[PDB]
Amino acid sequence: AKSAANKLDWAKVISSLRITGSTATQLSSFKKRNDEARRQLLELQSQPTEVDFSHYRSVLKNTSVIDKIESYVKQYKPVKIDASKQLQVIESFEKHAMTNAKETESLVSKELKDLQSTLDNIQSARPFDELTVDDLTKIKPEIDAKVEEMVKKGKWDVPGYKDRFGNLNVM
Amino acid sequence: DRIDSVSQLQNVAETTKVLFDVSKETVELESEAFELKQKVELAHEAKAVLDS
Amino acid sequence: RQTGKTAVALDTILNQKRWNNGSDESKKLYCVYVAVGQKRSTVAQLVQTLEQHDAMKYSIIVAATASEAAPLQYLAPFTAASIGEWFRDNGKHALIVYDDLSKQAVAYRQLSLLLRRPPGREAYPGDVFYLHSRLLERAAKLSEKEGSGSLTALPVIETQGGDVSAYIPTNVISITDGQIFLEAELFYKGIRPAINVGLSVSRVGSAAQVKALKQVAGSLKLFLAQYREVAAFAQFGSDLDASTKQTLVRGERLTQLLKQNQYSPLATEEQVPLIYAGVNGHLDGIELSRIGEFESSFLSYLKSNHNELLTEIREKGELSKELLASLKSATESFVAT
Amino acid sequence: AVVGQEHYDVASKVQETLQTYKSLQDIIAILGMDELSEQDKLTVERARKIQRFLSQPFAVAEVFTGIPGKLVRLKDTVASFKAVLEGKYDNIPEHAFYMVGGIEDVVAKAEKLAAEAN
Ligand SMILES: Nc1ncnc2c1ncn2[C@@H]1O[C@H](COP(=O)(O)OP(=O)(O)O)[C@@H](O)[C@H]1O
Ligand SMILES: [Mg+2]
Repeated sequence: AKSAANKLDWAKVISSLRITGSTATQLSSFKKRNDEARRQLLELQSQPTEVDFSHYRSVLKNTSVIDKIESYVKQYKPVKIDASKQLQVIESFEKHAMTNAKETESLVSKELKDLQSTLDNIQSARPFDELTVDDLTKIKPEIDAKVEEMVKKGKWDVPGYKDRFGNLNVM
Repeated sequence: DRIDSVSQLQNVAETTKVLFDVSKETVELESEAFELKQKVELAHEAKAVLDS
Repeated sequence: RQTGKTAVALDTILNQKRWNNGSDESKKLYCVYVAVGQKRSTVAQLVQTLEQHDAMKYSIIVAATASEAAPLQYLAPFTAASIGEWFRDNGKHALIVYDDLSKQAVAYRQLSLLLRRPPGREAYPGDVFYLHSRLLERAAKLSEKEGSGSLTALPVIETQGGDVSAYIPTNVISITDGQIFLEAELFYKGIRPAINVGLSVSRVGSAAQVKALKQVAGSLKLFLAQYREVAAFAQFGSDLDASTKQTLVRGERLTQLLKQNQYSPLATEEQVPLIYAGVNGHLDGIELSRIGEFESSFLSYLKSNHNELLTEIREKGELSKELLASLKSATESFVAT
Repeated sequence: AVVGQEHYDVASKVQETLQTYKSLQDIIAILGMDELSEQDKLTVERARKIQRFLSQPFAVAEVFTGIPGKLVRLKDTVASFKAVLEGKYDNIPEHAFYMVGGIEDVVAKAEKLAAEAN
């Protein structure tokens, strides 16, 4: 029954080459591993937790104490009940995780839809040799703002302009 | 390349749902193991004392 | 001396608790220890150690103390052989470890040298070879007509300064169906079983081995030949090329893997994944010293949601192609982490 | 089980270094330290340091050593040899480990040799 849970956990781990740099996710992984290892060790080493009064008592002849310890064990059979205390704080962690997951997937879905729209537009709406400069100015007023700002400043240089564009300078 | 990178968030939430659930679930389900530990220790002490 | 002879005898002794606690008598293997020449304190250590690891119930201790008369030391292995023959003739399988037996040899030398019998070589009597051979030959695998019982012998020889080429050592080696050599050289070199793969040879390689461990992928079969090659081109030999570097790395990682802590019998269902990992994913180990913890982590990995593979290789015995693919996938997943 | 898995590991690594040293003695005499790689050279130097450190003055042998005897506690010596095995005292000359007790005595002798003698 446990195979599916850790199978999907390590499937997420195999997906986790990209979220590297996490602090306690791997720490929580070794915590789960240590706890389940202690589980199986205690369950394997646990001999039948009862005195075999039929034989393991009959071998002792002058006990005078087997009855006392057996009565003590029988009186202490309900050693303690399970601690099912966590019913809201764990729910709080889950509601935070649900909120994060839903906002994440909304962001992802809208981003992929946007980027297929982007590639579809770029495929057949790319005026490499016929783009209008007036169209470029109208699309983005930021380049206009930059141009007037640098014109009124007097610094006619445009830093990083000979890096990719040649000069063919006769000088 | 950004498209290829974002392709991998498509189904991470669905798996990490059960991941985050069962993580805390299994971490807190060791309460019965903790309750069994004291009973096992008592049994070990009983067997050792009658062996004595 | 003190190179792990009685130690490996003890791990062989203790590993049988996995099957002796069951019900299949055909897999139960009752144990008979021969403490001839050992001191009483060592025998007490032995019996308490067997008591702790739920092993005294199926083991038999025949103690011939050094303080006890030399005829008792001479006779105790024979009587323990008869005890094991009782199990062998009744359809049961018995493992008798003739631990020491060099103390029995010297005790019989004493017997002859005060019985007025003239000695042979290095004052040993004539029939130390006949004695050892007659005692050991009682250990055999009976046929189905005789009940299909078996009696397994694990004799010991205490060599003097690693002198394998001595009368008693080579004599007993000529009797036993192979020998297990341990020297202090590998013991201090790190090999904890101190298994000298060179002079340790078994007379039945393919047979008397788990099917999952014998050949399955082929490399597990010429494992011994690969170890001999690694010894033949060890660090003393010139590192020829990338192939030679890979072979040297493979050998070093493999001898790193073989080290096993005392009183830790590691079952075949867990041995097979480790031996397989010594052929694929072995070379990229992060430092040789870390393979010790890597082995424990790989066992833990095989325990978690891979116990299906462990029980499959434990029960079926053979490894299928899909099983090999699953083991390869698990090894790759672990080495990735 | 009896030792504690820490002193046991220290002893095991000491045996490792000493066994490697003895195995390489033959080619050390024939060829020398240069032929060994950096790991083998470091191992040989460390093993020489441990073997020198094994020397301990005895109170019943002061007339022979000329140095007062030292009684090193088990925890002291296991900690000292653990520190040596990690290479924390590789720069210290091997002669500083000669006729000393704990690692503090090793440091003291190294300082005396480096300052008063040199
Ligand atoms: N895994 C191991 N295998 C072999 N020897 C070990 C192991 N772990 C520790 N030892 C040490 O090696 C020694 C083995 O020597 P032993 O088998 O007693 O030979 P002998 O009985 O001839 O003295 C033991 O004293 C033990 O302290
Ligand atoms: Mg022994």
